[PDB]
Amino acid sequence: RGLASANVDFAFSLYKHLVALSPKKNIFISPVSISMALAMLSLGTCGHTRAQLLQGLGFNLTERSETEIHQGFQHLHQLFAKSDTCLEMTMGNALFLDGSLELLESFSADIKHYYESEVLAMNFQDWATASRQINSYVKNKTQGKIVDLFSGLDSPAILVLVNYIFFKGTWTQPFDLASTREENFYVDETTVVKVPMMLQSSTISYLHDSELPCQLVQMNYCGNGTVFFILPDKGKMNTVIAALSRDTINRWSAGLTSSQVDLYIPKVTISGVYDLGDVLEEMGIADLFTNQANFSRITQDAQLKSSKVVHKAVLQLNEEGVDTAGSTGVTLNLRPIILRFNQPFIIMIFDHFTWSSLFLARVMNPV
Repeated sequence: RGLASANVDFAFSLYKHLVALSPKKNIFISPVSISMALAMLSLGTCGHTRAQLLQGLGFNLTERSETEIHQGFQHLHQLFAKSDTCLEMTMGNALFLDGSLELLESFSADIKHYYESEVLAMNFQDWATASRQINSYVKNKTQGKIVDLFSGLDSPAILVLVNYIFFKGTWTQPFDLASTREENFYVDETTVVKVPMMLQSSTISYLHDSELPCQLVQMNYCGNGTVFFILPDKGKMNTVIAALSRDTINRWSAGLTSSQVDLYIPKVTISGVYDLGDVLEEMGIADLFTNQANFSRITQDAQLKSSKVVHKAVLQLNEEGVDTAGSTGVTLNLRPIILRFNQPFIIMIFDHFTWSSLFLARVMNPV
């Protein structure tokens, strides 16, 4: 139990669902961004809408109160803000509000207290300008990495909630630039591509999993960052992914041991863009999109529903470290061992202190 375990449960569930929907595509998401955005959103919900949303995010409202959930995300946000200076990290929230709406004071107080959310004015009557405005805001917070989060063709919103996350970290064990070389990467049975393959021969935290058919290594970045690189055995990608759980992570952490490893990992430049409505509904999070949605804690002068939940994430991974960003938007409307990663593999980016799932990747093609 606890926030950390719940957020991991949600992260892996979302990941599994997205992988199932796009069997041949790279997957890249920021679970913590999505969880934080929807948790903040839940502050405005009531009744069944609220109960369903919080359950979907992995929380049990018997056993834990809503206040405790929001306190959890507050401390999480606060710790990301106070990252070690060797890690450049940004993580925050914003609410864009049309002039026609007035937030109930309790809701405005809550989003400011728990999520430190900015509250910015927009003119939804001009969706072109408003969507450009929100996009610019997110682009700036992610230092240019997340662009065009919204389009002028999206259904106009009178309220938009945004979470952004960005960081640039350096490996505690970087790869030698001079040792990078082109190698074959086997996407599938009929597809082989040329990729820049990084190499280092080091004392690496390694595990050949005895319960799942996979090998993995843990690579740290400064500022308490940990990255799991997981290589499923041939033909076992789906088996490993389907099995991912909080218990799996605990087992890996306990089983990882220092070993001499010739570690080949390719440079990774990937991205993910998602309209999360359909997959969230598969996961039981649906009522908030319907004409029966209850957002009465935002306002009682109007009945709102969510129209769209969008998510974008980008990863740049190279010899020196990891540069990554993500953003989630919610719109509302009136109702030695040789280990070579030359086949599809999994990347998990965690904050070690909180065990927050910052990013998850399924890499089908690292180029």
